[PDB]
Amino acid sequence: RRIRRERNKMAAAKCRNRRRELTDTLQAETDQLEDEKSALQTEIANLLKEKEK
Amino acid sequence: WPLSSQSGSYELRIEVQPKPHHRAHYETEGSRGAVKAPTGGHPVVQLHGYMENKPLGLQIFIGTADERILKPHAFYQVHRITGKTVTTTSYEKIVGNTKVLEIPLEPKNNMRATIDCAGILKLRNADIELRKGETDIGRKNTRVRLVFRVHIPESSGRIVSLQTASNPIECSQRSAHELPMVERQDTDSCLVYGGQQMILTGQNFTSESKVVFTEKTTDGQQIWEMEATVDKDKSQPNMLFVEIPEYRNKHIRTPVKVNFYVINGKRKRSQPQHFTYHPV
Amino acid sequence: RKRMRNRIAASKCRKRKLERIARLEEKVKTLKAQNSELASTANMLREQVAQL
DNA sequence: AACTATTACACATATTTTCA
DNA sequence: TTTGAAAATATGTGTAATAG
Repeated sequence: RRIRRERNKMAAAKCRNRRRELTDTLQAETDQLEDEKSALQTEIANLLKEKEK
Repeated sequence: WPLSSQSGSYELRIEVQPKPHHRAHYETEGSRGAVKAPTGGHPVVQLHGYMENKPLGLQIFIGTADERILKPHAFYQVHRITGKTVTTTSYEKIVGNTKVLEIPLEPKNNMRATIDCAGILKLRNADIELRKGETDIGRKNTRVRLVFRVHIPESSGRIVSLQTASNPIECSQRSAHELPMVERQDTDSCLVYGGQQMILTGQNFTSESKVVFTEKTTDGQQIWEMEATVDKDKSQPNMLFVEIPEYRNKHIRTPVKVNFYVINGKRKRSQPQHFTYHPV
Repeated sequence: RKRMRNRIAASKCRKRKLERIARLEEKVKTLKAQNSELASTANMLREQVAQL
């Protein structure tokens, strides 16, 4: 019954990997959205330059 | 403003970049001299195409680096450095939850400005991570870029606003010694087959240095990982000789964008470098 | 023995781990929202320039 | 019972901040 | 000032007790 440790080992590892992958994904998502947001912003500024001839 | 801007319809360019490292200082410390250039001189930025005769205000502030969108860096602030043997440039300090310096741009000098009153302060991580709104952790986050802007008022009363940022800069004493870092790559692309030598020039390259290649989706997911074989037989001091690896799907019909980085141990990796494979 | 100080660290480290995720979600809502609106303002100007 | 997920603890490592 | 590091934190890993 030392296996108990071998498993709880993974048990803990599992949960930990879970909370990481989750947060990494989120970090990914926000980072991308900021990508998208700036693109709009630069566009919008390009149209305002275009507009006011 | 975290609002985007460009090199302009004229042009604000950095004639002399900063040194790759610059151990910044804390509030609990004696201030360090302002950022310098690799030549021992100082960083230099000027405005090309300014056929007018009135001094403007070039402003600088410490921006973010890494592979994100330029944003004022929350864990670092510009610092007005004390003085030089010759009062080089005067300064003006202001805010907006982040400090900003304004050195006058003289026509007399060709709209060129020698930056030598620009130091960098480091804030306690826990101190920042406190304010609500911040989502970035400072741990391991120690890179920066000097951001410079200019607002050109026109005869039409318009304001053509320009901005530029230097090359990344490491501020972490330890990191500057531990983390490797590419500053020049021999090639930016090649075709699917690979098998070509790319000369990578940077700092902190050892014999533990491995070069990894990655493929990621807009989804932010790693799709591919391939290690390249760097000639570790013999080489120069700080520069790796990389043999570009073959791409997974050699049958592509449109150019793919990939990344590669240098790594010396689990937690000692370079920032993501850019590279692209072309179809055949 | 110095363990008294660590129990305090971890507690904070964990607490902070969580707050991070929470703060990220709120930020996604915010961004998705902002971007939607901006996406519109884009189209809006688009037509306009296309009629000038 | 028997097993996995969770949370706090001590100790090992990694980075940051304070001092000399 | 500038440099190098000890001193102080912050975060990862293996356990143990415990809820589910």
